[PDB]
Amino acid sequence: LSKMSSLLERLHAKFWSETIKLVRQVMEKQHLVSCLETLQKALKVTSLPAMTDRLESIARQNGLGSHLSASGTECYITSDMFYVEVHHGENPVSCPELVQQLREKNFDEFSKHLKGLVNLYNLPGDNKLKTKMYLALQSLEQDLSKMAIMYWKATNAGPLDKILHGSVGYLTPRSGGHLMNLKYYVSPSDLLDDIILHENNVSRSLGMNASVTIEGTSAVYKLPIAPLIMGSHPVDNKWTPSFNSVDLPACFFLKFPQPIPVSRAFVQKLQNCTGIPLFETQPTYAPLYELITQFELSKDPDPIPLNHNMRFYAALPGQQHCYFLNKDAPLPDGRSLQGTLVSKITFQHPGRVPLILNLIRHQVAYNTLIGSCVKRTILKEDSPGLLQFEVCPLSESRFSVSFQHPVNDSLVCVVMDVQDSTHVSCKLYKGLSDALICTDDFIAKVVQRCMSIPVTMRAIRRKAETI
Amino acid sequence: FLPLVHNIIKCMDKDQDLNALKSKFQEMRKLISTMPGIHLSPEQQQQQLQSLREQVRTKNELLQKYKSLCMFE
Amino acid sequence: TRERLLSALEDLEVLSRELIEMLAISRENQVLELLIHRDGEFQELMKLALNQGKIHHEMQVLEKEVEKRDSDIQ
Repeated sequence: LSKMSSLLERLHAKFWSETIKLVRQVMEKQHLVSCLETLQKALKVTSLPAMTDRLESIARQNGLGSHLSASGTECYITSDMFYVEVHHGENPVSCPELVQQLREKNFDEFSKHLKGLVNLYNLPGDNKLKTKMYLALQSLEQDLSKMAIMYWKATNAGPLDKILHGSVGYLTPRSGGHLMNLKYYVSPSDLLDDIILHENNVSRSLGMNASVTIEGTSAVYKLPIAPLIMGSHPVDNKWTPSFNSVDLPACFFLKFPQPIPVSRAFVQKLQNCTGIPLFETQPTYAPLYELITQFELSKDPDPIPLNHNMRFYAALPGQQHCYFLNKDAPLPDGRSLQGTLVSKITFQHPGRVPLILNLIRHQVAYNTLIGSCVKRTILKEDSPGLLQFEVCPLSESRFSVSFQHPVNDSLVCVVMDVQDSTHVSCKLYKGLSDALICTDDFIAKVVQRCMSIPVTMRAIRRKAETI
Repeated sequence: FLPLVHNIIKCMDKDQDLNALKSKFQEMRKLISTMPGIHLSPEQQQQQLQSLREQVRTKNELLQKYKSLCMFE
Repeated sequence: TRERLLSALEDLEVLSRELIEMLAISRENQVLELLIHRDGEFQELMKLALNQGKIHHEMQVLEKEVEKRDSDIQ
């Protein structure tokens, strides 16, 4: 509405050379102009000075020292990184990705890449220890590359065994802003989109990743600057004793983009595996049912909460399922399956990563199996069908679903126990006056091929109805 | 017009009236090029075109029916 | 176009002078977008005048046969 007022003021003032003379007189004797330039940067006419201004503005937001030597060749200079486009060493590698964003109008991703390179050095070091700290980092990616090389030497199978059931995970080595990431899981539901071929040209977001890198920590730790792996077993990896090494105030961290709901016993077996406490302070433990529901409701964004009230609805082509998670179920230990959320993992030497990632894989498999019942679909108060299902845990990595007999009147319980990342065993409990329903091996194969409770229930219902 | 903003702010950062001279030059091109401007509006210009299409086509079948009629026995 | 282009091209000129003066006094933000809002529309309007330029050639040729036809029937 200020346009009319501006027009009126302009009309009042419209009733120049004098302004130029006054400015010249001032000239002869801050951030606002930069803000105007960076606001005009988005629509800049494509030309070499325009891209120079765009890059200098990008450096201004990123804090990089904006220094230019020519119109086409520019240098990014900071404490310890130096990149030229047409420190403590030369350019790492002329990766084609950064050229790919630079040659096109993809400067936002270029800015994020620059921020990532800067964030690689968010360390509190004194520019010498920091230097050494990044040198150690190299040693770590060499060690994980050797781990992957050894596992490739173990068997010449596909990357599926590399990701799902194997030491550490699939490698994407660091290049530019993308850190070195490790693939450990893909769900069968996520595997098939709308049958996806898993050739070497796999995307980075196809599933979930597990990055490993260094952040400063409050404690001082002994870390190897030199590569730790020099000798390789035929099929194993052995880590040589450290100390070169020195007490560097940092730690190696494995970063997860999103938190995973993990049980308490997983936490203590994690400190059993590693020894470094995950949480600085004791957090509040809650049953992981609400945690998993909030986690896997985020895979399908919606600003409006569903108001599920622990009564979850599932839509199938022939069946409609009403689910009751039945939280706070009475376990033999006297408590429920308490759980928390994990986002960061701490470790000391590269010999800890395989067991940690195996336990993470097992927990993710169990969580996905439990959360397959979790759906946003609503088919409310439908009188036909609407089978009632109740989930009740029994022990760690164990649970059971109890439901009415599909044909008879007694109850029937099916108990699931997860053995490994892709190993799940199944048992059946039925009354004395009943008929044959299914076999345990069939249920185990269905779980191993789909990893979803509603699909398993559908298969059992169909096989029992066919009899 | 954005390049005008770019080079005037570059000149202000480094060090004129030629910018306003070429802006008035853009004005004289737009005054020359507003003869071909949409004076009669978008709907009328397009409709006029279809009206002339109807006129021309009707002239065509009347003339061809006059030439094609066979009065003689 | 005719009326809108002059209305816009005279807007651009008047607005630009004020911005220079505003820069000059220092050595608002609602008007900086307002220039950009006017900036993003005359470039669309610039090709509108060019599009009708090819249009002008089309209208004149049609009359040619209209007049000769009129003489032919007269």
